[PDB]
Amino acid sequence: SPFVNKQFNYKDPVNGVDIAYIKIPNAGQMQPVKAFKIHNKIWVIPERDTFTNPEEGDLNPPPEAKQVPVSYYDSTYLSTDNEKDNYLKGVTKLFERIYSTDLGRMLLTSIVRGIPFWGGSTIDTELKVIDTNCINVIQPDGSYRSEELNLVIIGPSADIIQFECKSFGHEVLNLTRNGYGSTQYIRFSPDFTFGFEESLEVDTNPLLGAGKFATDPAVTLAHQLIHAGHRLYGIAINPNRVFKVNTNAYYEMSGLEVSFEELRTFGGHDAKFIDSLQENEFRLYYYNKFKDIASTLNKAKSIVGTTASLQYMKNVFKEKYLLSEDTSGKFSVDKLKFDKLYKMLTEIYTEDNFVKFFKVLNAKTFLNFDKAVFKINIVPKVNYTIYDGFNLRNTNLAANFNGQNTEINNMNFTKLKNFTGLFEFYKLLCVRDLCIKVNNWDLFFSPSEDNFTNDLNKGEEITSDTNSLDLIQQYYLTFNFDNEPENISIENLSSDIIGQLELMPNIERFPNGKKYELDKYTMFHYLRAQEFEHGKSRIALTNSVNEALLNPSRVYTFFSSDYVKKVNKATEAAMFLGWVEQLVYDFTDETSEVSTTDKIADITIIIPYIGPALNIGNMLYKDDFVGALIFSGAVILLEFIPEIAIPVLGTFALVSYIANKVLTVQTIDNALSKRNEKWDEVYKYIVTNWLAKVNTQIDLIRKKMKEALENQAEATKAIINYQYNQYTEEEKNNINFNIDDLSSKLNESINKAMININKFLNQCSVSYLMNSMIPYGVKRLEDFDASLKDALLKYIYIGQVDRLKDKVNNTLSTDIPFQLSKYVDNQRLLSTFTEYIKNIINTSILNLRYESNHLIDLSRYASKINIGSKVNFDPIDKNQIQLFNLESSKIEVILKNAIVYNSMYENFSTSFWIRIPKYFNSISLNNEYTIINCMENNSGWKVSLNYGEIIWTLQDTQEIKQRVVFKYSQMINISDYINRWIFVTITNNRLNNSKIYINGRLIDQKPISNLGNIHASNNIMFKLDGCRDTHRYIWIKYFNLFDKELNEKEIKDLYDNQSNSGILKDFWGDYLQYDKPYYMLNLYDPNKYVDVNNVGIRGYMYLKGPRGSVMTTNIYLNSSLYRGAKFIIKKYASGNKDNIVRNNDRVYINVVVKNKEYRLATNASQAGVEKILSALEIPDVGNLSQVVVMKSKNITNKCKMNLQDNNGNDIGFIGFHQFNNIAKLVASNWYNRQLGCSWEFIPVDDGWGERPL
Amino acid sequence: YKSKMKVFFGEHVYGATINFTMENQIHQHGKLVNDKFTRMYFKHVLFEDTFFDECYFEDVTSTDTYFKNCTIESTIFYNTDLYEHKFINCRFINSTFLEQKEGCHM
Ligand SMILES: *[C@@H]1O[C@H](CO)[C@@H](O)[C@H](O)[C@H]1NC(C)=O
Repeated sequence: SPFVNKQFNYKDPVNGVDIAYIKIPNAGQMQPVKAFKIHNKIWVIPERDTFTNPEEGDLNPPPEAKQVPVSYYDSTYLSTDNEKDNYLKGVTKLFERIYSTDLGRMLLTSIVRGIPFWGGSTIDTELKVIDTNCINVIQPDGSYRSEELNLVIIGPSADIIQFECKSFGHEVLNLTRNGYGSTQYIRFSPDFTFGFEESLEVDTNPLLGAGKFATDPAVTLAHQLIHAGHRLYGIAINPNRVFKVNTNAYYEMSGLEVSFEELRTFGGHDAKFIDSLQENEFRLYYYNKFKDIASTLNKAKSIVGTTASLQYMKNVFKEKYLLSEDTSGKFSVDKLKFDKLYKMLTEIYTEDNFVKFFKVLNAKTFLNFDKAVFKINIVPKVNYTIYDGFNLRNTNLAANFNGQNTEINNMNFTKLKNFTGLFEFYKLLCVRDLCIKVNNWDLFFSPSEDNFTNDLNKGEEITSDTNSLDLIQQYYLTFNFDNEPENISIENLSSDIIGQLELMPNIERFPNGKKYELDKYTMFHYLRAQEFEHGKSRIALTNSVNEALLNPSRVYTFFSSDYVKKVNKATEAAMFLGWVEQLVYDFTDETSEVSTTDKIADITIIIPYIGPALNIGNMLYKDDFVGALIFSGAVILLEFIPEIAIPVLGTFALVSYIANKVLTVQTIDNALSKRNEKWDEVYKYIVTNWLAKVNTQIDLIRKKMKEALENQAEATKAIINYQYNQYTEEEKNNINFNIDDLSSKLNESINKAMININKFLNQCSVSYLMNSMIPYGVKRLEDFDASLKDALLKYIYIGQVDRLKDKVNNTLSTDIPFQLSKYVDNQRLLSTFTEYIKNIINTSILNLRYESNHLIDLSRYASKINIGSKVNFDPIDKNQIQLFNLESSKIEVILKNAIVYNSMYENFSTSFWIRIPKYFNSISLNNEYTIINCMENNSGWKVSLNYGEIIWTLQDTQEIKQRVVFKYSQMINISDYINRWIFVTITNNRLNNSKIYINGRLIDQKPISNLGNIHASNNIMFKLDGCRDTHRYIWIKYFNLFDKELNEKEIKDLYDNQSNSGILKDFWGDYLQYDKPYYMLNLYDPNKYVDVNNVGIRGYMYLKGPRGSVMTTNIYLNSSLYRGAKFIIKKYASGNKDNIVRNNDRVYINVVVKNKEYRLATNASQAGVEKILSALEIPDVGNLSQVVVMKSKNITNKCKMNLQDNNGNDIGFIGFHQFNNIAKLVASNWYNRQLGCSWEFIPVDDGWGERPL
Repeated sequence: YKSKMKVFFGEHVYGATINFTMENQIHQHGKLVNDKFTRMYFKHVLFEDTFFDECYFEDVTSTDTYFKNCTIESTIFYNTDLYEHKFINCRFINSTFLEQKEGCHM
C-alpha cells in the first residue's frame, strides 16, 4: 500500500477534497493558492513561500549575505507550470521513499496521528480548535470548508536551498513547546541538494577517488519531518537553548549557532554533545507538560465548534498522548508509556537512523560542512529509483555509493554558483607584512564550558527500594496502526485567518574581518602557503614558507630536497616520460613513509611529514616532530587544551530500619548497584567531554592533512602540464602523455597515505582519552568508593555479617572496567580502543623509559622526573640506569597530585630489571639498604637489598611490617643471579596475599591482610640509602608500575615482551656486540673451557677443565669464568652501522691465540657427519666454510651459531663432539635436528671482580 | 734433620722471584708482598700468621708443607699441588685457584 494514492499530476480540476484552492493563515489578505492534499492532514502547495512571512515578500538576494556556508538565490524558480509539476512529482516520490522504510513508516504514521490539541477556549471546561491551525479550501460552488491539517509543504523562500520548518504561534501559549502542538509548514525543494565531501570511506572501498558526494534529498526531507514531529507534540526545545562556543581566539569559528533541537534531531554522534543532566531536565519538563494537558483534558466536559461527539475527541487525544483512563473517565499519565513515547520521538526518530536504514552517505557530524549546490532531477526513474535512490542496483552506481559521487555520476548533478563567497566571512591572521584571510568555515570548533553541567557533587540517600536495528524492529512490531484520526467537520471560520508566525529570537551579526597579530606561523599560514593560481608562468616548489607566501609563483612543499630539485629541472622530450614516472615514484615514496620507533604506547604508526605539513608545535623538522610527539604525548596536536574537572562525588546516606532482616540486605544491594551506576555515569560524562572538546580538533587536522596532500598533488600536476605545454607539435604527438591516468595514480597514492594518517590520528585521540582524561575521573570514583566502603562496614555493625562483609570488600576492592563500546558507536575508533586495551603496558600507571635523550613517564601520570647529577646511563643502551652509593646519585619521581588517590597501593604490581654486582667487602653482610622508596610518615612500600637477598617491605602507620624476600646464594659454581640481569616483579593484593616472582616464576608469597592503614605517598626514590659499603652500585631498567594485581600469564607475557629476543645477549644479559672479545662457555659442560691446539689446518680446538676457583673466605666461592681463548665477532653482511648484533645476522668468528687473531674455519669435505673446527691465519683460503649465522630464536634458546657453506648449504650448528679422548669442537648437523649447541659469551666486566691473568 | 730448623720472624720480602728450593724452615708473622714462586720445591716448610699479597705460585711442588692462620690476598695458584687440605684456618681474599697439578708429588 503506497503512501500517496492516485497521483495528482498538476492541472487536474479544483474538485475540493484532494486538489483545491486553499487559503493558509497569513498576516493580512492573500489570494487563494492551489494546493493538493497527498494524504490525511498533509497538503503540498507547489508555490514559493511568500505568504506566511510578510517580510519575505521579495525573491532577490539580500545585500547582506547570511552566515551560511552555501546558499543559492533565484527568482524564476517554480514560476512555470512544468516546474510546479516537477516539484510535485519529486515531493510525492520522496514521501513514498520515506514511507517504504520501516522507520519512515513509523514516522509518517506518528505525524499523521498527532493532531494539534484543542486549546482555544478561554473557559477551562471547554475544548476549541486554534484558529491558526486550520485552512480554508474553497469549493467550486463558492463557499469554503474550514479544515484542520497537520503538515504543509511549500517551495522555498528567497533562499532556494534553505530548508526550515515554520509554525504559527499564539498570543499567550507556546504551542510548539508546551505539548499542545501546532501545524508545521515545511519549506522544502527536491530539485536542489547540498553537496559534501567524505574522507572516511576508504576503509571499505580503497579504489574510490576524490570525495564530492551529493546529499540524498530523502534524508533532508526526513530531517524536516523529524522537526515537524517534534513540534507537533509540543516537545521542541526552546530556541534560546543554544550550544554556545568561544570566538575570541584566532583559531575559533567567528559564529556558529546550533540549537539543542538540531542536536536532538541529528542524533548519533551529535546527540552525545548534550550531557545526561540536561536530557533529564527536558524529560521531566515535558512529562510535567503532558501531565498538565492530561489534567486539562480530564477537567473539561463540553466541546464547542464541531458536530463530532466529545468522547471521540477524548479518545483521539488519549491515543495521541498514550494517556491511561481507568474506566471512570479519569485520564492520567503513566511513566512507562510516556518514557517509551518520548524515547521514540527523540532517540528513535533521528537522521542517523534514517541514514542507516537508507544505506546512503551523509556527514557523520554537523561539523562536516556543505560545500556546493547541486541541481538534480528526481522525477525520472532512470536517475532516482523509489527503493534505492541514486544508488541504483545492477549498475556501476550500485557499489561503493557511486550513485552519490558527482565525479562518477556527473550527468545527474549540475554544480551551481553559490552566493556566499569563499572569503565573505573570514578572519585576517598575520604575524608581526604578510596577512592572509582564512574562511570562517575553516577554523576549529571550541565549545564553551557552560554547556556541560554535573549533578555529581549533590549527595544521595538510599532507602529500602531505590531504583541498534533490532530495537527499532521491536518498536515496529510493538507500534500501533490502523487507527488514524478520521476527518472531522469543522464549522467554517472567517475568510481571512489572522495569525503571526512563531516569534524567533534575534541573532546578532558576528563581526567580520577581525585582524589578529601573532608571533608564529600558524597551520593556516602553512596551508595557504601551498596554494597557487594555475598561472601561465612556471611554478617551482620550495621549502621556505617565508618566500612561498611572498612570491605568488613559488609554492611551499614539505617533501625532501631531492624532490623539489627534480620537479624544478628543465627536461627535454626524450627524458620527459621517464621524468614523470620518477616523479610519481618519489611521490609514493615520500607519502608512504612511516616511523620505526615503536617503544611508544600505541602511537606505533607515527607519520613524520605531519610536522612540517602544519607546523605542529612550532618546529619545522620531522625528526623534531617525532621527538616532541614522544616527549609530550598527543597534546601537541591539540590547538587548545580542554579543561576537565570532576567535582568531589557526593556521599551515600544510608537509612537504618529498626529490627529488620530483609530490608537491610536490600539497602546493601542498592548501595552496590548505585555505586555501579555512579561509575557508569562519570565514565559517560568524561566520554561526552572528550568527544565534544578533543575529537573535533583531530578531525579538523585530518581534513587539513587531506587538503595539503591534494594541494601538493595539484602543484606537481600543474608543473608537469606546464612542462609538457612547451614542446613542439611533433614532440607532443611522438611523445604522448595524458593527464587522467596521472591524476588517478596520484589520487591512489594520496589515499594510501591517508589510511596511515587516519590510523595515526585515531591512535592519538584514543591515547589522549585514556591518558589525560580518564584518570582524573578514576581518582574521584575510587576515592568515593573508599569513602562508601567505611560507611557500609559501619552499617553492617543481623546474623549474616560475614557474607555481607566479604561481598562489600570484594565488590569495592576492585574497579569497573572502562569499555568504550557502551558509549560510542564508531567502529573505526572502537577497533583502535580494543588495540589499546590489548597491550598490558598501555594500562600501566608509571612507565619510566628513556626516549629521545630524556627519561620520561610514557604513561603521563608523573609530574616531575628529577634526575641527580651522578646517575649514569649506558651509552650502548641508554635504558639501563646505573645508580651509585652517593648522596647525589638519585632519581625522584613526583606524581601528579590530581591523579593520585588516597586508597591506592591496595592492589598493585611493580616490575623492573635489576643487575646486582657481586658482594666483595665483608661489611655487606647483614646490611639492608633501600634501593626504591615510596614511604612517607613511616608508611608504604620499599624495595631493599641485602647480601644475596632482594626484599620487598610493606609497612603501615601502626608500625606493622610484612616482608617478602628472595634469597640467592653466592657460594655456587655458576650463578644465574650474580651480576646478571634478573626480572623482579611484585604483586600485592590487600585481600589475600603479596607475592614476588623472579624471572616470571613464583618465588615467594605472604599474607598482608593483617596490615592496617598503609597511607599512600607521592614521591618515588631511586637511591641507595643506608648502605655501609662505599663502592656499592646497582643497574636498574624498565621500571613499571600497575594499578591491579597481575596473574602468572601477564607476568610471563611481560617477561617475554621486555626480554627483547631480537638481540643476542652475552653472559651478563647485556647486548652482544661486534668487535669485542668474549670468553666462551658451554652450557652442556660448564666445567670446562675452550682451548686451541696448534693453530692451522692440522690443529683444532677442544674443551679442557676444570675452570678453576675464585674465592674470598666467608664471602663467596665461584668458578672462574675468564678462561680460555677469546672469541670476537667481525661483521660480514650487516648493513646496520651500529655494532649491535641481531638475530639471523651472518658473522665471522675470530679466535685469539697469543694475541693474534685466527679465522674460525673448517673443511667440510672430511668423511663423517662431524666437521671438526679449526683456526686458520686470516690470509687463508676462502674455499673453507667460515661464515657463521647467529640465531637466538627457534621460543628462545640462548645464543647459537650455525656454520654455513659458501654456497648457502648449512654445515650445521656449532658444538662439541667427544671425537676420541679429546673433546673437539665440531659443526654438526645432528644439533640441527632438535644440547651442546648453546653457548654463553662472557665479557670482562667490572662487577665480577676476577682478574684476567 | 730437625736440628737444622730455621725459624723466621718478621720478614718483609718485596718483589722477589723464587727459583730454587727452600727446605726445613718456619715463617711467622711474615709479610710476603708481590712475591713469585715458580718451578720450585717446598720441603718441610711451615707458614704461620703470614700475610701474602698478590703472590704468584706456578709449578710449585710441595711436601709436608702446611699453611696456618695465613691471610692470602690477590694470589694465583696455577699448576700446583697445594690442595685445600694443605691450608689450615686460612682466610683468602680476592684470590683464585686455577689449574692444579693432579696427585701429590714428592
Ligand atoms: C734462577 O732464576 C734465574 C732468573 O730467571 C733463572 O735464569 C734460573 O734458571 C733460576 N734457577 C734455576 C735453578 O732454574
